[PDB]
Amino acid sequence: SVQPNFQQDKFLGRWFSAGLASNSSWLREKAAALSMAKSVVAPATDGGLNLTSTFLRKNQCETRTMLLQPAGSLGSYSYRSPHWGSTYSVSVVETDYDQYALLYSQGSKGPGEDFRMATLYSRTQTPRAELKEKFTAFCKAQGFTEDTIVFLPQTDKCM
Repeated sequence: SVQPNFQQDKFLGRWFSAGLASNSSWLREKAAALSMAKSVVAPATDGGLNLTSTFLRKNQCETRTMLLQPAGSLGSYSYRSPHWGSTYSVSVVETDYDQYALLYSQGSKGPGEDFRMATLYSRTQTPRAELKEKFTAFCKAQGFTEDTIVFLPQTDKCM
């Protein structure tokens, strides 16, 4: 399930990781104990995307980069994780490009095959009420119970 007629160039740039829902209790715990700064979506070679996440961990600014390769329909990507020895599909399910994107990720190969995550990307660091509701409803249609949805703490300290 992808955004119809997905335009990758319009998806680029600065986003904020504003909420998530996952079936990993470990991941929800870690994320909520962090403060999120901007994410940057940039082009990689062969039509890929470089996703760079910045966050505050013990008042230290840190960054992680993920290489996403196009895979399947326009708007869908695959991510090979060295650390988890697994591959994950990541799809932009719904975006208006200018305000929000709803992402859905799940394992496709390896031990992480069962992993599932919904992500709210927002162009603003604090998403409006209606955007928060849109994300919660999306999480529920993806089969996440309400207590597995987390709106992530944000910081302006790594900008």
